[PDB]
Amino acid sequence: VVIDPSGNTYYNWLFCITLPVMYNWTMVIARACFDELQSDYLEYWLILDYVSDIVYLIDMFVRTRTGYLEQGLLVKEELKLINKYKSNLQFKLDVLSLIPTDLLYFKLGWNYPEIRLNRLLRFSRMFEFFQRTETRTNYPNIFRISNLVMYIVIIIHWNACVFYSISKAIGFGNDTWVYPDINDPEFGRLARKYVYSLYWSTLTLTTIGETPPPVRDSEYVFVVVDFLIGVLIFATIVGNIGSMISNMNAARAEFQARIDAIKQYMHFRNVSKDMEKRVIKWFDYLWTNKKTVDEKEVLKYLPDKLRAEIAINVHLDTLKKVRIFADCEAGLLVELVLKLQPQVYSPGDYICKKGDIGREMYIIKEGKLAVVADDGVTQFVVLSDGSYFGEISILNIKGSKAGNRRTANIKSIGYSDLFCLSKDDLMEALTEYPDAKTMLEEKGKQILMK
Amino acid sequence: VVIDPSGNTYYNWLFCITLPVMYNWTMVIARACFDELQSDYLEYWLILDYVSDIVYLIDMFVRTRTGYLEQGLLVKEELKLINKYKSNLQFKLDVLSLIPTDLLYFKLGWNYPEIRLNRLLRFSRMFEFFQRTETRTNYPNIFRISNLVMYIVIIIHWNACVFYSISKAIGFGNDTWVYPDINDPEFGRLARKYVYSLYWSTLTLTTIGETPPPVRDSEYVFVVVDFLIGVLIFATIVGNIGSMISNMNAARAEFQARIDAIKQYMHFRNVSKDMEKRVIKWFDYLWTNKKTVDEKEVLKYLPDKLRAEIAINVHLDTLKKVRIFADCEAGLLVELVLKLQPQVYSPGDYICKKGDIGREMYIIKEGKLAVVADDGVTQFVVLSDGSYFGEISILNIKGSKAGNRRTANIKSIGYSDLFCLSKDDLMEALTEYPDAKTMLEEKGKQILMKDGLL
Amino acid sequence: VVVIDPSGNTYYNWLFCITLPVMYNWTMVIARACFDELQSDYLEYWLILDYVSDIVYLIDMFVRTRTGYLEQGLLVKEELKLINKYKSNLQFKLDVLSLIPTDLLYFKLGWNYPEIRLNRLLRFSRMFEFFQRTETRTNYPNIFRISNLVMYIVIIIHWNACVFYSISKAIGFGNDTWVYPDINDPEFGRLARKYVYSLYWSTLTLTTIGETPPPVRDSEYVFVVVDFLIGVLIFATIVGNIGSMISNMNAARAEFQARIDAIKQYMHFRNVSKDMEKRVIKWFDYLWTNKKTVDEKEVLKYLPDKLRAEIAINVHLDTLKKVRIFADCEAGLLVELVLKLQPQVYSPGDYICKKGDIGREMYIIKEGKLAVVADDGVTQFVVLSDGSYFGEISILNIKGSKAGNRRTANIKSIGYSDLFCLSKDDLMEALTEYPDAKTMLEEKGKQILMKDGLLD
Amino acid sequence: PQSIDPLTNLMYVLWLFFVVMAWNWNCWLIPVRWAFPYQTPDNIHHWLLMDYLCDLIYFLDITVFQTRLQFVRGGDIITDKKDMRNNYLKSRRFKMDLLSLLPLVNPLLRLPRCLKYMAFFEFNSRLESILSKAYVYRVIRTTAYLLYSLHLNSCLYYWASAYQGLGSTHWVYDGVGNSYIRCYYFAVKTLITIGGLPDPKTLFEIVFQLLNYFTGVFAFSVMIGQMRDVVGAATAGQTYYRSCMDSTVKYMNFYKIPKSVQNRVKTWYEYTWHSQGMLDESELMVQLPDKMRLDLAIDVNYNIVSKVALFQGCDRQMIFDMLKRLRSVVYLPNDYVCKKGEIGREMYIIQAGQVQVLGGPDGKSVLVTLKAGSVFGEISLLAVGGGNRRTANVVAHGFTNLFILDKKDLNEILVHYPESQKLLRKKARRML
Repeated sequence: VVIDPSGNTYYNWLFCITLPVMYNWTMVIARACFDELQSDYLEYWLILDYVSDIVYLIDMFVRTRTGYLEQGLLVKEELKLINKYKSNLQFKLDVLSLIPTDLLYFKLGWNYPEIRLNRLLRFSRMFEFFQRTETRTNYPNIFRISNLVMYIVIIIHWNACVFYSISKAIGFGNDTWVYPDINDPEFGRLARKYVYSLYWSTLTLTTIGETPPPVRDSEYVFVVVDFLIGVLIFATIVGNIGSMISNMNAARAEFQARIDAIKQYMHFRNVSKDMEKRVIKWFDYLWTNKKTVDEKEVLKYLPDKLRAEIAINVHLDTLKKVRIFADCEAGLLVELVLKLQPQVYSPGDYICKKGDIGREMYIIKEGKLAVVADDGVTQFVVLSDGSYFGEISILNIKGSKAGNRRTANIKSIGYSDLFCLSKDDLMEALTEYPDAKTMLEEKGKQILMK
Repeated sequence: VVIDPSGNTYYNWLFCITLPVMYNWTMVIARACFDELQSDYLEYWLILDYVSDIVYLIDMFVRTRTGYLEQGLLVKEELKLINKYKSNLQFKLDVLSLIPTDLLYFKLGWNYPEIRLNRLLRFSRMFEFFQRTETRTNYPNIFRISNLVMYIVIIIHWNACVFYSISKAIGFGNDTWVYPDINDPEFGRLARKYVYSLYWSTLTLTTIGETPPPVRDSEYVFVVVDFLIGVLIFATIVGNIGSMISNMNAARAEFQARIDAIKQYMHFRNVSKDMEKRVIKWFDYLWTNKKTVDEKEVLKYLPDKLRAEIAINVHLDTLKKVRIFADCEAGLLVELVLKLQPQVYSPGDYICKKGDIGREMYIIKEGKLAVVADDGVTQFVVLSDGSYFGEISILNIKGSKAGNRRTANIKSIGYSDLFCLSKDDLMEALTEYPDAKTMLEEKGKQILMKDGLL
Repeated sequence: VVVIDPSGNTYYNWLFCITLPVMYNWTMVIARACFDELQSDYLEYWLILDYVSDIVYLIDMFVRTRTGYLEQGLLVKEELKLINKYKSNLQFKLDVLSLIPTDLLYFKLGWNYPEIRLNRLLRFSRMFEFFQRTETRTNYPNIFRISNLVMYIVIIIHWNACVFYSISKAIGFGNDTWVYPDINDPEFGRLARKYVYSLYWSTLTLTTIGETPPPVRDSEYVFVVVDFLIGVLIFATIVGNIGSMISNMNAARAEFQARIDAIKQYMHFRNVSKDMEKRVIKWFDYLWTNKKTVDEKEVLKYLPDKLRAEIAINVHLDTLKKVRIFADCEAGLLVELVLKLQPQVYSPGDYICKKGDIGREMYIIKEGKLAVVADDGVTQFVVLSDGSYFGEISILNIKGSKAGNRRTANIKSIGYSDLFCLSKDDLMEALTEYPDAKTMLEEKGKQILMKDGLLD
Repeated sequence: PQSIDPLTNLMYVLWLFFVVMAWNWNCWLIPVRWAFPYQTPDNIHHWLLMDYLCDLIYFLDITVFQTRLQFVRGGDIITDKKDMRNNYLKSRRFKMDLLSLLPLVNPLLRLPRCLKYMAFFEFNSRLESILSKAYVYRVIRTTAYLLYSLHLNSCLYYWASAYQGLGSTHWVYDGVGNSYIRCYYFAVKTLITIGGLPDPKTLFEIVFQLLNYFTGVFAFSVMIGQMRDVVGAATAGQTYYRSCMDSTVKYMNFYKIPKSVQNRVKTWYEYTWHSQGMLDESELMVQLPDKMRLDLAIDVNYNIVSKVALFQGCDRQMIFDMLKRLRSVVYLPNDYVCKKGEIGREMYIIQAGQVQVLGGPDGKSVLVTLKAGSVFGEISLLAVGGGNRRTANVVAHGFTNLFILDKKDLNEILVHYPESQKLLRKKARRML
């Protein structure tokens, strides 16, 4: 079996191996610095560390079983997978991470968990999982702030452990700056030790202060360096949140910039107030119903195959309901679907007038149109979604008395979304289909007779 | 010999001269404000100052030997380089940097290292190096973080020296705000002096406070000004780090904006759920394998000559392997390479089915294309990278039995990267090559006769 | 009537000259209102400065009546129309309210109350105008933006210092630990100590720094909470403005590095060779080092046809007139051809054209030196310096030429070369409006070929 | 009004403000009444009355105002009462209003009433749409959130003090003063990470202070990032204009352009930025829908272009295409729109400013002055190429804005319309 890295099984294993990596990255230094934490729950640490080592071994097996892309295809040969895993630095990192340094537990005793710090060398795996999460989650900003919170909490936890270790090296309660005497019943509680160390670390690593001033020179140096790290950390939090705020509001900021630009244009051009109100209502409607993005610019990022398939899935049935395209070759229909151009109209907008040159076929997608009697107060017929007009005028039919010109005035009753196929687009598609061109000419002739 | 400013040797010298400039910018003010630092290690300071001045002299000599681009060529004339350096303000700055103010030690005394403050005027040389490192390092964010940290460290160290000097002028221990009495066994130590001054400066310049409140009017004024400066420093740090963070995920933010716009379109158009899943998986494939940026816009940034060279280096051999273009002129091949258009296909995608219009020539850059039957489960032949099909179709050959139609079904087994040469692009390139167009048509006619067609 | 042009330097100088009394009012009026000793001790100086500020305010109203505005692209010079334009503006109302003679209320209130001059603060907009005009005139926009932001925060801090001193006065000096101490103290009774300690308190609060004596009363608690909230807004404004400025300065490097990274990703993606990758990286290092990253088409795209034409003329007209075929062409045709020149940059060793390539464009050397080399490229026949040109016959498309728009020479860039290409299509498009000049160009090319013997 | 538009009705947005005020009362007073002892049995009637008023506003919102809201179906305004009611009932906003409306004396039992936040977002959107320069309000809105967080923080602190007893330690609230401004002061010193408070002693106090400071770091970061986004969005256009002008100035400085041409370019940049607020209007035009772009071009230039005698009797769509191909060009004062003897290839439509036609002996004589709305040089459009030369010098009196249509765009339009093309050729051969 070969695990697809883009599959859900790979992401599930990413989480399943991230749990021991996070457990190591926090609790190894937590037990190394807080001796009471290691001593009190030593059996639990032994079970959890053995389980984490087993999951590390299974992670190496997964990496041997993880496929990769060559020639656009997932490599499923076992020997190639082994060679690809062993060639990378990650194999060396995994081997160094699973070096049996726990044997020093028999030498240095049960109070030295820092020998397991090599397990932290699985760190990249952890990062990979979160990277995949930022590609997979439907709430990228919530996950991003959670990721930042967790990384800041991990760094604060590490600095809390460092502060406790420095206090231990100097001496508990030897001065006012260090953690106080742990022989005291209140200060000697493990919960009190860890929580006050975390409080000190959070305060110093966020430019808050509110901690006893350092007394010794090494304490002054450590406080200075850790406040510099805290300035960096606070600036990192502020920059991450500011980038998040900019990114969430980027689409709204762009739409608002377009709003302000068009408003300034109609102020500067002395555009009539009714037209101004129509433009503002049009933009508000496009934003409210999530339509303001131009379809060509959105779809241009897609490849031609996916864009063509989406265009087919949107337009193929509607274009096949057209009576001039009722019985056509599939490729011609696909090309004509690709040649469709989106148009939008406000309520009261005139798509075409009588006497206008007709060079486009309009097909209604999400609107209502009306045929008016040159006055606009009466409507002959309302054309609903899926209807079309101008299918004859795009065909160059000889002997047509009403050809090349529009015979009816088409008014947009509301906000109508149409798709237009120009005559030039039809001819460009028909140069590759001569038989379809002749059939279209004959169909238009037969329609014009009746 | 003339040093190329864009070369490796110039950058190595930039580091070699930045070291004395950083040494001056820290230790000159450190020894000026902390008198015990100057007096206790006076021989070491004199040796290091002489070394720094020697490296400054070699820096001026390097300025005389640093070529500049005139008419796109490095000027290698000695007098021209000397005159170009002398006309610049940097020559005046370097001359002012190396004024022999060390003689004034005989007047002021050994306790006045401010006379070497003019060496700080070599700062331009320092900043340039970091700018060059910002263009040279593989990790721009790591180096820019380190550069910002180093600037903040020097600013805090300078403010620490200023605080200690203000305490010296007011009087050590004269009130609670200043540095305490230096006759104390603990606070009289030079290490304690510097670490407490640095701690005070870190507290004040990082908007924390927690220093003893001022007593005198001058101390209150200096505290106001220095907390305002620290607010500016913190805002600058936050602005630089936030600009870095925005620049890191700007590509990710743009990709997510494109994905969100596509998703909004698909929810608008009621596109089928399977098609939406295919599009999302495709964009995840683009992000995972670092194929997000389109080739067209990326190649637009390059100049026409450099873009042509990139296109040649990518496509020239695989275009020359095509049998119609094998015996063709080099310029036509270059034009046709520049006409090649990138197409990427998902696994299970169809390049063309039977009955489709063949108006472009597909060349497999990477991936495997299967020739499948009508059912699509039986495979005739698999074409690897460098293979091509539809070369006859792009030639408008009279008498062809299969006119602009596909005789085979071509399926993408995996994610196939390929380049299409349309008939219109081939004709547009051939408009300047009439003999090559005639030869291409004759070769295509010969191939059609050889393969039983026509 | 004499009309001051708002875009002129005289208007900017007067903006400075009116900004000085506006700043003086905005600081010192509240300073003297809150610090009683400051008003009482320097009363003659304050009266003289207030009279000077009022005189400058009257002259500012006169300048506003004499300041023209652009209507239909013309500076209005009619005195009645300028007066009506000023009066219809709200600024006339604010200037009248700022010059209301409230200084007579001294005789009703004594010299203890300069708050009557607070209406002078309604000239504030003039101050703002000067600064924004400075932001359009200075060569250091970011340095000036930093200075303007700092000055605004210093004024707000000074105002909050005055407010804190007034609140301590209302509660009572020395009544509790939060207020300013008792003013009968020899150290804290000094006016300099009063203002400077109030400024210290205000800086600490408005920067959200703290380390001040905690409030003891509910009114003090309310004021401290509200003033730290104002400080939150101030601090967020400072950091946001500086971050926006930093992003603005780094935007050009950000987009250049993003383009470089995208190109590097493309070369790793398409497996481009290592030497070609090194050439591209060296090219972009050359671009960033020499400040040549700007695209001339993108830089000049917004400019109108006449201004882009003038710039292009000043860049290219002499060297295009030095061309033999374009020597006798009409001036308008020369303008169009110069506007159709497209910049090309070649690295050292780059071949602009080789023997046997199709010649569709004419290259004019703006900077750099090119070499006519043989097939091997080692030897050089002649070096073309800046202002030289080649390929003038190829763009003409002369019938009967043995070359037939094909290069007869190998042109190699010895160093970095900035050339400007005039394509055959662009030449013909420019010649559409000049048929006689097109015929003259064709005749010139034909005669050149006859002299060279290339025509048959 | 039998049917009310949720977008453009001022009475509706006033009612939205009323619903927002009721929601704000719930959100700001549920934690106060839960934490602080301000909900005494002596003054319980005020709390009950205002809660009843807020619930009544909620009920009138869910029943009266929301069911009369017109909506958009298929791009059509739908005011049919049954359809309006069904659209409201099917909506998630009705579900949120029902979830808030259910009751569930304890102040925390009113916590469902805080779920009517969609009214707040709708009112925010209406406020952003109504008033220009909206980011200022956004700042206030962001500040409001900060205040609310401090409010919540304040209440939490009091509960913590009430969980430990008032005055039991130095960390908890002592018990003197208003008891809300003290806890709000603690919330300000903590949630802004100012500090200076009495240090926590017990484990509960240290945990509370740690979590409070952490939330304060992130809330302060949110405030700073919001203000940074506000500043960056407010000055984005000014930054873009300054960057374009600086890029142009750098270009002219590299090529040693003299001070006269550089000053003219800077003058054009400044005048364009101050007059139309954007460097190029076609960049905005291409972003619009084609119908909107067409109707704007009609509203700007159609009467003037149809007043021209040259295009009388021509096809209306060809007129519309010429309107779409018009380009706005700003000429500096004393600039030559037409030079005597130069090729006439452009149609000039004076949108703003004045244009002087020169003539007479030795030049410098104003034959005629053309104001805005006047068209000259249209005869040059109907030329074969080189067949038209400008007869008189034509100069710009001030900064004049002209809408220009050149001969190339007219020909590109004319190949589409054979009738108008034939009519224009007929007029061209008729006038000579």
